[PDB]
Amino acid sequence: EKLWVTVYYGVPVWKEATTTLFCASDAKAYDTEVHNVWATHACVPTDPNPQEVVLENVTEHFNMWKNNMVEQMQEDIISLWDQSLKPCVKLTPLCVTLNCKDVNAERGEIKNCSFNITTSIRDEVQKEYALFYKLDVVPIDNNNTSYRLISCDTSVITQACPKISFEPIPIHYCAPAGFAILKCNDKTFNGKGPCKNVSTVQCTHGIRPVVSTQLLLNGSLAEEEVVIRSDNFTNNAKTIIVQLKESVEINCTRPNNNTRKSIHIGPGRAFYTTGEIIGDIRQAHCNISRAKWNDTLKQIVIKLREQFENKTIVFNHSSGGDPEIVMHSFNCGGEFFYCNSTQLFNSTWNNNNTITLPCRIKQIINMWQEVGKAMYAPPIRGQIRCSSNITGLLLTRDGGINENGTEIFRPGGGDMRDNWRSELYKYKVVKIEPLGVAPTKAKRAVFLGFLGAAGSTMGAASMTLTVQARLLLSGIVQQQNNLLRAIEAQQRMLQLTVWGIKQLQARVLAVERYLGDQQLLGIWGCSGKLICTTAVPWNASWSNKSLDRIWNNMTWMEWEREIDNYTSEIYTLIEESQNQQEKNEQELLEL
Amino acid sequence: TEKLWVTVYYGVPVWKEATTTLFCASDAKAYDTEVHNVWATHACVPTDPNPQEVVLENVTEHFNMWKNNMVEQMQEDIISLWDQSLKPCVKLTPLCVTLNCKDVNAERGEIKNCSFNITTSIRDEVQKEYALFYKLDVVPIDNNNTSYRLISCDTSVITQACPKISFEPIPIHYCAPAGFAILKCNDKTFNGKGPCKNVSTVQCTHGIRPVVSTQLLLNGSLAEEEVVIRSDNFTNNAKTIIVQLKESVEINCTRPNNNTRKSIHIGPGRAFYTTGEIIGDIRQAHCNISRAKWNDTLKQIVIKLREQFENKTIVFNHSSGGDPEIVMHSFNCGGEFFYCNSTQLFNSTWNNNTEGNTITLPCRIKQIINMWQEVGKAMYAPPIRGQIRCSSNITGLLLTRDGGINENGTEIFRPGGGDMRDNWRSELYKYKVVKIEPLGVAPTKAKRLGFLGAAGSTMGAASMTLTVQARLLLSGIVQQQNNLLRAIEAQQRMLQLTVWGIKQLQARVLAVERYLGDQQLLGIWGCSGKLICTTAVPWNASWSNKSLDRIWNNMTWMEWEREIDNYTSEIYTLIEESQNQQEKNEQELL
Amino acid sequence: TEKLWVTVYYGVPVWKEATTTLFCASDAKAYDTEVHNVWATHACVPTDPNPQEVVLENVTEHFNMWKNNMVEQMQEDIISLWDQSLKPCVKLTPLCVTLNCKDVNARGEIKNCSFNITTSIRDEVQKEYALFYKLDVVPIDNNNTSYRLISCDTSVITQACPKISFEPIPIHYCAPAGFAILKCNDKTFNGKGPCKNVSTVQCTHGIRPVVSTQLLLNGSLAEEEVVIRSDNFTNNAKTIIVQLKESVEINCTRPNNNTRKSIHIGPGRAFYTTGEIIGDIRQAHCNISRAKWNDTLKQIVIKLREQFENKTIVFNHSSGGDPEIVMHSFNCGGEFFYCNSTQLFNSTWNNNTTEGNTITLPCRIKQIINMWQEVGKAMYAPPIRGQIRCSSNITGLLLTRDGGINENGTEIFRPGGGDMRDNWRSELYKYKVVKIEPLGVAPTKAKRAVFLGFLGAAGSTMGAASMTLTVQARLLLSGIVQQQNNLLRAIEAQQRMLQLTVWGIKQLQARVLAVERYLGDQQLLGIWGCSGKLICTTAVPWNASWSNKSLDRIWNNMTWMEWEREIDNYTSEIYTLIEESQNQQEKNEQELLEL
Ligand SMILES: *[C@@H]1O[C@H](CO)[C@@H](O[C@@H]2O[C@H](CO)[C@@H](O[C@@H]3O[C@H](CO[C@H]4O[C@H](CO)[C@@H](O)[C@H](O[C@H]5O[C@H](CO)[C@@H](O)[C@H](O)[C@@H]5O)[C@@H]4O)[C@@H](O)[C@H](O[C@H]4O[C@H](CO)[C@@H](O)[C@H](O)[C@@H]4O[C@H]4O[C@H](CO)[C@@H](O)[C@H](O)[C@@H]4O)[C@@H]3O)[C@H](O)[C@H]2NC(C)=O)[C@H](O)[C@H]1NC(C)=O
Ligand SMILES: *[C@@H]1O[C@H](CO)[C@@H](O[C@@H]2O[C@H](CO)[C@@H](O[C@@H]3O[C@H](CO[C@H]4O[C@H](CO)[C@@H](O)[C@H](O[C@H]5O[C@H](CO)[C@@H](O)[C@H](O)[C@@H]5O)[C@@H]4O)[C@@H](O)[C@H](O[C@H]4O[C@H](CO)[C@@H](O)[C@H](O)[C@@H]4O[C@H]4O[C@H](CO)[C@@H](O)[C@H](O)[C@@H]4O)[C@@H]3O)[C@H](O)[C@H]2NC(C)=O)[C@H](O)[C@H]1NC(C)=O
Ligand SMILES: *[C@@H]1O[C@H](CO)[C@@H](O[C@@H]2O[C@H](CO)[C@@H](O[C@@H]3O[C@H](CO)[C@@H](O)[C@H](O[C@H]4O[C@H](CO)[C@@H](O)[C@H](O)[C@@H]4O)[C@@H]3O)[C@H](O)[C@H]2NC(C)=O)[C@H](O)[C@H]1NC(C)=O
Ligand SMILES: *[C@@H]1O[C@H](CO)[C@@H](O[C@@H]2O[C@H](CO)[C@@H](O[C@@H]3O[C@H](CO)[C@@H](O)[C@H](O)[C@@H]3O)[C@H](O)[C@H]2NC(C)=O)[C@H](O)[C@H]1NC(C)=O
Ligand SMILES: *[C@@H]1O[C@H](CO)[C@@H](O)[C@H](O)[C@H]1NC(C)=O
Repeated sequence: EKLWVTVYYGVPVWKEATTTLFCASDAKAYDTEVHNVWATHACVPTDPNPQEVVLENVTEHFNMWKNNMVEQMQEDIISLWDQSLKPCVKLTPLCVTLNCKDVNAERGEIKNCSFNITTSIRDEVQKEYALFYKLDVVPIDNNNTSYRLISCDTSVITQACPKISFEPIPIHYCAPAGFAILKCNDKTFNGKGPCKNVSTVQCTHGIRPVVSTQLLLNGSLAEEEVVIRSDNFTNNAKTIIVQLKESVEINCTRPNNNTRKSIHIGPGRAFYTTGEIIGDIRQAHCNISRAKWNDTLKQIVIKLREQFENKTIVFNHSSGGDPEIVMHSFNCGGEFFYCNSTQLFNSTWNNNNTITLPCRIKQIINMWQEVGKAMYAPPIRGQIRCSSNITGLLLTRDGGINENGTEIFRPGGGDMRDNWRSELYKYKVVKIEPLGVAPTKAKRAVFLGFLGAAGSTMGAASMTLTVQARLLLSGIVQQQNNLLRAIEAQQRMLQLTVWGIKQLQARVLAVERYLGDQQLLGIWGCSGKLICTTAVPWNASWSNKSLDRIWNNMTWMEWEREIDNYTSEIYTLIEESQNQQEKNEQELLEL
Repeated sequence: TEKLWVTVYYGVPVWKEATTTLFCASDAKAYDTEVHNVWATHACVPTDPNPQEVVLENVTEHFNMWKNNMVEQMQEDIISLWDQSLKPCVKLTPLCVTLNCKDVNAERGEIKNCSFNITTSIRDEVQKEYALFYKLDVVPIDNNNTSYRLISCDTSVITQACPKISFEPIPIHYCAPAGFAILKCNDKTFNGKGPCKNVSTVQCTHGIRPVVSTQLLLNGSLAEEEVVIRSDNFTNNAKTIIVQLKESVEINCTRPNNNTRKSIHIGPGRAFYTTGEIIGDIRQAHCNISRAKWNDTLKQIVIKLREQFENKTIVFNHSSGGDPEIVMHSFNCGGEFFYCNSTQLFNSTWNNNTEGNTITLPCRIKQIINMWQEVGKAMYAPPIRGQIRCSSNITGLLLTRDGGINENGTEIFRPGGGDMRDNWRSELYKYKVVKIEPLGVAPTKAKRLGFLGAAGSTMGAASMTLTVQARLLLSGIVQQQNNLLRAIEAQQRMLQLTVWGIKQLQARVLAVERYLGDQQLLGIWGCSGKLICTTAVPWNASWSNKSLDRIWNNMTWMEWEREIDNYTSEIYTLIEESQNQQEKNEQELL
Repeated sequence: TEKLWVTVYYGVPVWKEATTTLFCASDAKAYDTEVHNVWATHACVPTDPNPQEVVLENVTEHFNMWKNNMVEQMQEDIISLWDQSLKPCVKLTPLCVTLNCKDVNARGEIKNCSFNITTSIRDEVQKEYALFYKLDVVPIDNNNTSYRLISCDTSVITQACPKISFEPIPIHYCAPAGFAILKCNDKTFNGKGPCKNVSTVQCTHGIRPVVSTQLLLNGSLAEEEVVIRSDNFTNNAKTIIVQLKESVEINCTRPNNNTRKSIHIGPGRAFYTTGEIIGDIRQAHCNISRAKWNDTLKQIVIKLREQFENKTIVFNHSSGGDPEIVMHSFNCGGEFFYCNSTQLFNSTWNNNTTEGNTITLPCRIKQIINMWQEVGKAMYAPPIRGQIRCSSNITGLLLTRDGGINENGTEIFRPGGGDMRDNWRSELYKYKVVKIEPLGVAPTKAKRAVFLGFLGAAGSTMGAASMTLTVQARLLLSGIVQQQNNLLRAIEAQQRMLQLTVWGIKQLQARVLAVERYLGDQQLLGIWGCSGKLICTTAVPWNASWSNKSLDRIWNNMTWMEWEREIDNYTSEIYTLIEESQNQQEKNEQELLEL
């Protein structure tokens, strides 16, 4: 009596579950045949216009220190770095200990090395030219006698092939199908709480995979009041991600003209060393307009003193250790950079223009968690400049307690992983099922978004939304990205690239759960009607979920998304009752 | 009308041989966070919940099961899965090095040092090492030139084994992609090819424990209540017959000495592991076995020898020389290989009238193996610190009939060695892959309980039971199929390994196209469920002319397509055109 | 007669030109399976013998020769097939060392050599007995008796795995379901023209995936006279080709007995060179009768006249360079040939404006070949012991223009070589690929026994083409398992080494592009609501602004291929505006259903 069971195929309630993302690009504005080691010649053309609807009443917590998109792309970029390294040739025989003298200049930085090597198998020997500097050469047995690479005693070094470019491209991570992506718009979300002003979106936004440490550049601005985030403070063994509103923009350059000379080793082997030099050489200085840097720190200390009992807070430079960890390591214009940040944190303040960062460049790049493999870049000819907006910092607080009640800050840096978190804090993946379970007691203006929040009604419009979200679940051209008819004719690409793993992965996923819904409904009730009541039977013998309809007319689908996790037996027993009700009727017309 | 009103039928135990590829199935019992230190398996990534299967006991039927398709798939899979491990593993780059080998205190021919005089790959320095070595690993000249070198150097390259990985088996379960079935013969008293009397079916296999075994069958499965040997060609002396055992035979083996481990640096990412040093006692590894049980057991087996095949005399000569592997008994346990001179087992001779202490065997260890069908593949193992004690159940013996003259001695059964192919044949001896076409056609005379159910009777309603079979296919949540809940999540992050999931996605993508491939005919015929889909076609008796009785109760439906469903294919087209010329007349004229 | 509802159609046999991944077919694997080594170079699925090819001699649209699709896509295929077989083979790396060579005497083509070789660990051989041809060495100096490998600047070091042979297998390309291959039963129109008699074909006829220079082997024939294929600025300067009307054939010789000596190199590697020669050597030579050459070559003049009025002709020899297209290039016997055509084109024809009836060819062979489109990696070819006799048919040649004015009333046709692309671009000329858009839109009709195949109603009778739609479904885009799953489950699963060849990854790509289409078309049929039927009518008045045509022109004699280009402009309109009008009655339908 009263049936108490309906599937309600039109219900927008989610499951907090990871999946595999879907990759995308926007190379339709560029189409450069140089392949841009991230972009790898144009993933898929982006959408012309994405859509969002604010979902005002949902207030879900998002621990951004538990987001799987952090770790999932963490393997992806390394693998993208791993793949595009692989075909290009490696410096295996070039590991010989070498003599090396400095250049005529400063302070004896640049060093011209000479060395024997049997490059070819044609038995070659010659004192070959090689130009370096003191950041890649370790000395052996004395400061002045012997010289060798700081790596290749242990690691593996490889010359990346010069054709591809180190220019980060604004991409879109995007979800394949069915399951979607959430967005936190209200400000001051420190990363451990709930958030408000929440909308959803299919592809994220223009994400830029930048890699430099000790600062954050070309990231977002969040043009409001300043906010700073960290997983923890009292656990002082954590780190602080700083975010900044005011777009500080810093220009940097290489102060000299350079050429490209190659060492022709053997088959397919043309080692590109530092060719030559014309002019004088500087330390590639960076000027900041310090009055902004004098300014914006005073913004920070106000929004930090409050979090630690209006108490003394100061800045000290970081300690010793590793060049990737304490030095401002930097990459723009393709070529890498190190910069001494001591002129920025010599600043201890407690409440009442031009600059020179003597910078360095770095060629061979080790891993960040291993000792195994190391990547090498060729020198780029001529001069180069780079100017970019800088937004947000990376800071830690030292754990030792002093006898003043003050806090020493030393700048964080040394991880790939949390660098991407700053672009991901607004976002959360969620898994979508249109499935539902809700008893019926009743008779037996457009929202594009995937939520309507008024779960007190099933039926005023809460049925009508996923009707429109079913229109997502089938799409060909410009609705669904993958089933776009033009690119499928275009895509005769091999799958051995990380693309062809990730590309069809989404497509085989998209089809199967589309059929997975389709089978599981079709054996149990066809979707010709959205509400499945052929007097499908009542459940109050073991459901017993004590409620009446008018309090279901004032509720959310909150308990409704946690009835049949305790009682999924109810879901299964309607299947056999579907099986039991059909096994008597059809064979009755048979015999 | 008694005119043949054709009608489709969805749900019928239609069989055919097929050659498909399968998924794995196991438990998180011995998981312990090793899908990488385990073996090739990756701990068998998907999950077997529960062997909820139902067998069938209706009919006897010919199957000739010794000619199957699982066996050669397993030959490709495991060797590939062996390749999967060693591909990130390093390569021994100095191979045919000088190796000044000697050892102090002359048991002789024991473990020796060999003193590398090598150059590293990075620098240009020449250095000296110590390295412990068995006798079975080197090849000298003249016994005093110290010309010992690694045996498989001139064959091919030799790798190390990425020493963090173990070597135990795990009982796995081959599960077919659904829409299929797996058949098995368990009516007792049965051997090899020919018919059986049991139509018992399963969805997944039992716990195959795939150890690559030598001469004896090692903790696989025991036989039935009676010792039986499987059916082969008893002529031709080249079928290498194998007999199972009713009882189990138990043997434990152990190296008495304990050993340490060193690490020798070679080059970039090349720290090579060898035996460090030995503590005190240097006794050889032996293997003891109660001969009184062994004296008993062979008495049983020669009874089944003479009576089933030539009852006169039998001489167990040992196998003669040749292969270093086929002669001795190369046992694996503890993640460790060792060979065994089993000559102290077959010095027996048997007759009928004149018939009716725990022997120990000296075994010995080799550090190098080789591919058996190929010269191109060779492997190491890391020396395991300390001591290893592990036992084993013996489950069967591999036999070879020889001889050209017999009046002196009628039977020469030398202990047969393996091919590596037959070890699966020892365990896949009763299985067969069967595709199902659930659709089928037969006349109607009206126009317009287990997993297979009755292979003999009529279908009152048992087709409907075949539908829940046919629609579990991509449930996604329902736990019998593969449950697709942890089964999705275990692979969706790590499909990038591409050794086992490439089966699984191909298992996926085959399952869906057999779904739609069965749907497309249903979609075109407009049946779309309803399980019977009556039409109105008067069909000629050009094919079958029998009365309404015997077509309908006296005969079955597996035989039905064999007996007169012949050069048809056009019967499909006849019901195809009928519906279109119906609906066009129904819609744009009526 | 003015209800004028639109009607959905599924299976109107239309097509558009597209690009698609390919899919093999070779049922000769079931015929002969000698070894799995040519099959390692050429692994393929077996299909149904006796397919159904249906002739539709009404539609005669233009066939884009010289811009055709498949010439591109298979070209990059075969390089990867050659790359796939080469990668696990060894790389003869340290043999770039200089080679002290002496002359074997009993010309001076073949030469014995000796050099230093460092092995695996430690052994040094003084005089390795290495035997070499003339045309694989370079003098470091002219008076120097030391010689070096020619292309050893780059990766010459690859040598083939010697258990593998190199013999062509009749292969057939297939597109997956939803697609079709076309073929021109019109008798030898031109290069680039619309031809009348055409047909459908699922998978093409036998192809020998071979390579040749100024020559074509085992191709097709002309049922008519000799025909040619060309284009516009070919008449300015670009290579044209030759298709002879009937096959002439040569039988081309071997030297003698050969011996396959192995040379130890290192750990997992062993180089193979010619050990020993039994007897004295005759050069390899081909036999061909000049009378067969004489009779056909005047027909070439008849064709050069059927083009350039009746002007006379001179065949000077090809060029003064390019050692790869100055001679011939065969692969039979697992061996690469070169034959000087100097003795062949001592020809010039009559001004119409006999000794030794058979002719021999002084020929040579090289052990080392090299790719051309990129300077780089190169293959060594192993010696073949025994006898290397060979014979094949000649069916075609390739020719240049030689633009210019010298005598002002003559022309030179020095024979054309070419790239690798032309050899297929020759014999793929009848063939082109289309897709199917089986969804159809045409307005309603006012009124409320012979076999055809794939496109059997698409030729003509377009109102009557509305009958029999499902033959355009059942096997054509339905029946995914037709040759994609039917007979391949064993043998192309039986030992595919490393499980991912170039064919299977296409085949993986093949099966999904079927169902992505098939679900995706069903997706729209999901959205369109009229699903579970074949045709259906919605409730929207077709405005005459789309087509003010009289209804008899539609349902009797106007082609669906030009019907669609008339509706083409308003396609994105109807697709949107009718499903929302469907959604307009649907949002009232739940208002009728729920409320
Ligand atoms: C964070 O984001 C910021 C913001 O995007 C990045 O900073 C940008 O970095 C990009 C590249 O990294 C800069 O674009 C490059 O600028 C080069 C310098 O151009 C200036 O000088 C030239 C000559 O004096 C002027 O003509 C330029 O004026 C033009 O560009 C400006 C800026 O858009 C326009 O406003 C003007 O109207 C002009 O259109 C600039 O004043 C520039 O050389 C370079 O262009 C070459 O490279 C591109 C591909 O990169 C080629 O397609 C193109 O053909 C050029 O190639 C020629 O020159 C090179 C030079 O070596 C030769 O090698 C070639 O052979 C060929 O001759 C490109 O436009 C951009 O200016 C800069 N902007 C700012 C505000 O910083 C940061 O890099 C980024 N960092 C991180 C960590 O994310
Ligand atoms: C255009 O198309 C046509 C057809 O469409 C092509 O014609 C083909 O041309 C090739 C090349 O000539 C032929 O294949 C090769 O033939 C070689 C000659 O074989 C004959 O001589 C040898 C030596 O005396 C005999 O042994 C042969 O007889 C044996 O084989 C035939 C046929 O199988 C049987 O009937 C006999 O009973 C014998 O069994 C012939 O008389 C031949 O040497 C060569 O063969 C080997 O390679 C395969 C693996 O690839 C081995 O399995 C096989 O056993 C042979 O291997 C031996 O020889 C090699 C040589 O080095 C050694 O390395 C091995 O270790 C082993 O000792 C191959 O068969 C082909 O027959 C012919 N087909 C037709 C229909 O004419 C044109 O080539 C083609 N042209 C172009 C440009 O594409
Ligand atoms: C141009 O298209 C037309 C169709 O529009 C096409 O016509 C077909 O031509 C062939 C060849 O003349 C005909 O086929 C013959 O049919 C008879 C039976 O009626 C068979 O006996 C013949 O078989 C013999 O000859 C075959 C070789 O042609 C042998 O293979 C065979 O073993 C037998 O010896 C043969 O099949 C066919 O009937 C006509 N079709 C019609 C409609 O008339 C013509 O082929 C097309 N031309 C091009 C170049 O494709
Ligand atoms: C190929 O296409 C042609 C035309 O595209 C088809 O021929 C046409 O067939 C129709 C139907 O048979 C003919 O209409 C009838 O013609 C007869 C003869 O005059 C007449 O008596 C009838 O009253 C009716 O009008 C039509 O005339 C004819 N036209 C032409 C140009 O042939 C042909 O059937 C198609 N065949 C194949 C194999 O594709
Ligand atoms: C310039 O370099 C040369 C050669 O190394 C050296 O002898 C000389 O002292 C240098 N001079 C200056 C001004 O640095």
